[PDB]
Amino acid sequence: GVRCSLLRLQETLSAADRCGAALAGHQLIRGLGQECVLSSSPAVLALQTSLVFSRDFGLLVFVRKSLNSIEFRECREEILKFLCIFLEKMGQKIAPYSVEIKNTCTSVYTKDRAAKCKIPALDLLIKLLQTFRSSRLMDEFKIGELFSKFYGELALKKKIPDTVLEKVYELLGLLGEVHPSEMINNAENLFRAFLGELKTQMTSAVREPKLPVLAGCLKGLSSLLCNFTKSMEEDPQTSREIFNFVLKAIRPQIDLKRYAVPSAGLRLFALHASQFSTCLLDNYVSLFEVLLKWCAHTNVELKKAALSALESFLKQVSNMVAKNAEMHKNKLQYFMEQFYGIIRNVDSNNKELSIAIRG
Amino acid sequence: KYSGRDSLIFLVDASKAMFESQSEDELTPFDMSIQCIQSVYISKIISSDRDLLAVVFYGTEKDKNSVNFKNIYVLQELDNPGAKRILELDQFKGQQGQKRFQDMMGHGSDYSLSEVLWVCANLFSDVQFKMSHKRIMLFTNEDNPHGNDSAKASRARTKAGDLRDTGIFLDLMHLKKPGGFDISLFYRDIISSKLEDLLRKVRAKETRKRALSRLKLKLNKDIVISVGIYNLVQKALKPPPIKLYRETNEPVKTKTRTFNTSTGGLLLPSDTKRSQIYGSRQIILEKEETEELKRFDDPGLMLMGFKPLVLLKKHHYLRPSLFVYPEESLVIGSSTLFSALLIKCLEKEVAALCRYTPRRNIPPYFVALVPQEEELDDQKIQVTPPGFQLVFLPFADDKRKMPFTEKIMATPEQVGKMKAIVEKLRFTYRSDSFENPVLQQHFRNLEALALDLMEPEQAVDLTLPKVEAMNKRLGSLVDEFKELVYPPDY
Amino acid sequence: SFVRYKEVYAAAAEVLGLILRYVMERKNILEESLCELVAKQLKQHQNTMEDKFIVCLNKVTKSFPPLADRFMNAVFFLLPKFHGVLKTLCLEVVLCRVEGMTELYFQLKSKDFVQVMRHRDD
Amino acid sequence: NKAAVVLCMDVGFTMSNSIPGIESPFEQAKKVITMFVQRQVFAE
Amino acid sequence: IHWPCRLTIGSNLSIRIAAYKSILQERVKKTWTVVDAKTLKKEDIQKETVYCLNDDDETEVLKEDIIQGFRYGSDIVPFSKVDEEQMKYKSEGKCFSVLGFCKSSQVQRRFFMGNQVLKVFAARDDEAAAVALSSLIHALDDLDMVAIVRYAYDKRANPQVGVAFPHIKHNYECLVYVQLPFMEDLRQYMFSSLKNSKKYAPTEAQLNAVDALIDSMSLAKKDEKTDTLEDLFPTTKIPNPRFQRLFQCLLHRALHPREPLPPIQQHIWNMLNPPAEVTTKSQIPLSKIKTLFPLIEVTAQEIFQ
DNA sequence: AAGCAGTAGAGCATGC
DNA sequence: TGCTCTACTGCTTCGATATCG
DNA sequence: AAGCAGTAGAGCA
DNA sequence: GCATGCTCTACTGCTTCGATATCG
Repeated sequence: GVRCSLLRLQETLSAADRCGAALAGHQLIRGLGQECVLSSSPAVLALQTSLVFSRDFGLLVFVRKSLNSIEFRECREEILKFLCIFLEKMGQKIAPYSVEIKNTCTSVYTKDRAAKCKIPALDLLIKLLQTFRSSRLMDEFKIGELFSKFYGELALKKKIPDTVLEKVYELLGLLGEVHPSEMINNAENLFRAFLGELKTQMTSAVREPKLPVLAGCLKGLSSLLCNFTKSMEEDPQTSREIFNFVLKAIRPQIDLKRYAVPSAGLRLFALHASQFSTCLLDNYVSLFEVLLKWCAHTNVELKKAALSALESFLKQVSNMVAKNAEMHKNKLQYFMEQFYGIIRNVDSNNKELSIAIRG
Repeated sequence: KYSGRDSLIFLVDASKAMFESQSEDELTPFDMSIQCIQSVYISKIISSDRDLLAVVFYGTEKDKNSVNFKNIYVLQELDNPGAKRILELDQFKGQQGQKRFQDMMGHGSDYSLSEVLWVCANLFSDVQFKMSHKRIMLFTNEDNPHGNDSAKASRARTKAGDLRDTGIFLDLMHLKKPGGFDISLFYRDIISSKLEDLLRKVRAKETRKRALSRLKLKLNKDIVISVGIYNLVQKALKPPPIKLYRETNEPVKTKTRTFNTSTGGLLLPSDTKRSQIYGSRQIILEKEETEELKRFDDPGLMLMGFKPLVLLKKHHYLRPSLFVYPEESLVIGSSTLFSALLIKCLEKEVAALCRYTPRRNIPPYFVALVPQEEELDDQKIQVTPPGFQLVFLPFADDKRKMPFTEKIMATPEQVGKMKAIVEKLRFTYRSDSFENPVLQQHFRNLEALALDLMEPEQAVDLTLPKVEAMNKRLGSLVDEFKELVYPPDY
Repeated sequence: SFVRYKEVYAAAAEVLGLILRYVMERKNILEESLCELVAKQLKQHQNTMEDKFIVCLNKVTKSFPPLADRFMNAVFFLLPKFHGVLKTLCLEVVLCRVEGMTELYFQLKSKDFVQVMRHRDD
Repeated sequence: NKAAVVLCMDVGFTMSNSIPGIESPFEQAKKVITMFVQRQVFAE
Repeated sequence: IHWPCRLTIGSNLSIRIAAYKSILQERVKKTWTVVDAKTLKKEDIQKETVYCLNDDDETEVLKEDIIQGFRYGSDIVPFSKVDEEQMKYKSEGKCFSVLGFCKSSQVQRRFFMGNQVLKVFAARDDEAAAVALSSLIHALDDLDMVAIVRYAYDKRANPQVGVAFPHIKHNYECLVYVQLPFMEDLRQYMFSSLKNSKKYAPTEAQLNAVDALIDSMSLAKKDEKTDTLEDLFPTTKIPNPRFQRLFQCLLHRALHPREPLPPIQQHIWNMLNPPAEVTTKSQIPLSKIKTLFPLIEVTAQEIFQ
């Protein structure tokens, strides 16, 4: 029961016609993934933490010996989808078991060729760069090499089926966000590579829009905007360009179903709203129209992720209207009478007048 | 189906006498059958290399299978044809291979009956794929295997019908007791001779059926009909050169880059443009601009009126002509309009004219639709299926210009002599069999490299003439026709 | 045969099994005329549509035993090709007619009975 | 071979005729000679 | 440019014979060079290929230990370049010989499979070859006598079989030559029968509506009162509009160095459209077929704004 | 183009 | 004045590669 | 990528 | 009444595979 499953997972390799024993090992890994999440006691959980990692027999060395095998993918994928939950069942106490998880992520990504394997192999590394965002254990991961490799993987042939490109564009911004002690020099080119791709992907009258590449580039831009900011005091040109791109990505299309790029663009515009200083005082009417229209979208991850953008837009417009509150009389009167028009409208929504009370 | 593969089990009889020479000094049936099985594998490993093939012997001394019967022994299992498997198979040639077979498993035992077909059924069952055709080739000579028992006869004739119930078809390739067909016996229950077809004729072929495009035909602007544009001839050529490492012989996986703007570092497609140079000035565009400046339409077939089948010569063509068919998948009821239009164009001999755009961005091309009607007989000669043929057409800068200015007529004597020449050289053209020599030589070269039967067979140039036969077939009138009007005369 | 929605064909198989069971258990010469009719309708399935074949066959055989002796080779042929709940349906077919079969053990041995007996379903 | 072609063009008063309801002949003449000299530059 | 070779019936018919090409596909020779942005120069790009064996963490190799292998069943076999340079195929030079003949009209319309037409036609220089070939085609023309040819261009080209049809014109006498298929290039597969279907029998009033449609939509009228048919809309003299569109966009960007691409004119579409009289003739029976025949049944620019 | 696996936008059902 | 060699050179053609349904 | 005739600038009558 | 829990077609997309266009 305990660790005999691990040694027989090593033992289902050296035998010929590894098919039925592969299916039994697949059920074995499903059994381990059903066992170690069932634990309602931290003692056996912290026991199993060091139990699953020996240096001769275990799942990690099994992955390290499942390298030259075509059929062995529905089990390696199961281990890789399991470790995304193994770095969430506990908290931060899997800290000595982290650099080996990063090294098996890099190996299983760069050596494999199936897109059903490279996707959990990047979700795991993103979850691992998301847990240890503190100062510790961050030159213990070689972040100066991840940038070079995962930046050299976009200057070659077109083979990535764009779900991998979504994760690559997210990861190159998460690198610039956490531990920004290294890449305080190469982020000049990363903004060019974030901007030219979005220009090609959104402004071209050929070749109907690969959708999730947009969401990947927007979340990568959101993670990269911190610590390397381009506000409207040092470069109010690229900031105007970025605001024009997110302005295009918040234009309300009528018939659209898969909502991912509104949830990307609005959650980007919520955080770094202060970066766009003078390119915000003009389209305030139409911005309020599209924002208030998106407030009523009968969803669960669109209204709750756009109300943040409406809120931060209100907070950022008042602090700019207050400093020179002389010629803005029509602006303040229009906004106040819009708040009164909301509060006098007889409606039974609770989160459509708590945006007028705050205003 | 489309991804449906087909299987074949080769059942070999070695009971008492086929392992013997049958008191002959000419040809032994065991090595004959092994020759035929090896020939079938050699043909199908380059013709149809995804099907399923296996070999089973019955009646041998040993026994090995999945359920441990008696005197049933298999050698390979259901998979693709493999070079390792034919180099395992070819060890049973000659009397030396016969004695090697004897020490490997031994000939001669009490051969059973239909439970061998049960073992073939258990080979057909346990495969996780899709199966289209299930046939069993039986290599045997005995035409009455029930010389002593009726129970095994009844179980044979019952189990064969049971395998026929779930659709399995066996067909014994009959052997010969004196050399020809003389055992005129009554297998009118089991089964549903000529082995040169298993020998020779499938050295080069491939297997498929696909559609290549699914388009719409627009009559006016608003009355459209769905068609599929199939291919019929496609100019098959040799498979590509897979790259390999010299020492360890594994795939290489090369990768490409673009860089070096006198800075080192790297480059990207967003940092570059397209350009052209005309004398002095260069014009700079983008990749999307190059992509956009070739646009005229959306992909489809626009109607442009009907035409009589006289003006379009068959001298005018530019591409292998395709073949359109109607289907009731996109729009329901297009078979009615296509059958009606086909009948009317067929009786009044009128061809349609269309503008044709294949995919989402291609400049347009004028095509002409010509109908054709089906044929068949008792032998089911489906050489013509019904439907429309898409003759391509040139535009203006395809028809070139010849010097065109030479004219001298001829005297009315030579025409009858040349008529006699072509009537002496008059025969049917063909139905098939004009095979490609360079591709065929490459096929035989690749054949004799993974087997180390070294001797590279010289490819038979079937396209070549035979002038030493054609001189005598023509007759001694060459010099007569020479010195009639065109002497060399120094 | 209208094999598109779950509400129609499985229910048709179930009510047909009830009809066949009643007309067999009554003493009337009527059960041949529709027993062979649903037999032809079922034999029309097992070449191109096998999932609906095994579902309808299980539904008929759950209330009608002797419509398996004319199909018992087919379900044994179709046993090692299924992995989901359909394999449980095949075993539910084969359970009701082991009182009368002759060999049965070579057939179970060939179809890997000691590797379906040791799985983790219930 | 090495061609030396000469074009002659009229700019007479009727070349400056107005429309009879469709379009001018000057536009047609200039567009056609444009297409010819265009192709003869671009063929090099 | 010329093509002089020899047409030899049998063993000794040494006859000089010239060949010229005809209808083929057409492209423009000028390709699009790549240049770097914000410099507009060529030498600032260098493309490279690295044949790195990955398979693990990678190890890069040189371009000296690299071979060419083919596939066989389930394995890969060597004999890269030099062994096939030995065991290639040999063609002993150019050939224009005659295989046989065929009186039958079994060289039909759907089985040509070539990319050109070689209109072989004469020789020069004391034209005994020309009078011989004119007598040959004057034997071929008065019957359905096709001529099957084996032809090659140079020693490295693949050999061809093909048809040589007679061609009778006034200022020239010619013999066209088309390629033919070999029995690997051919394939044929089954298609169902449309006529004898008990599920899709049409109606004669529908068929007569189709007859009115083809009478209205027709393009050829037997004009000038001598029963010679003459059509409008000749789709064999229209210039290929694609390079003309390329030319006008090129001239636009040459003249105005900032203006974007202008959309196409109307003379191109009036060239590529059927005439007004056939649409006005066919306006009513197209409404008739639309009423009578039964119940039948975007890019990144527009998607956001 | 053919096939096939997957997940999400939505629909019924129950709660402090 | 008359003949000859050869030094590339356009005009081809297989063959390797990038894209699309 | 690789061979086949065109056409003139020296080497040789 | 807003918040959380099963569930049903079904839209997008990955993978192979054959044809086409382009360049050397």
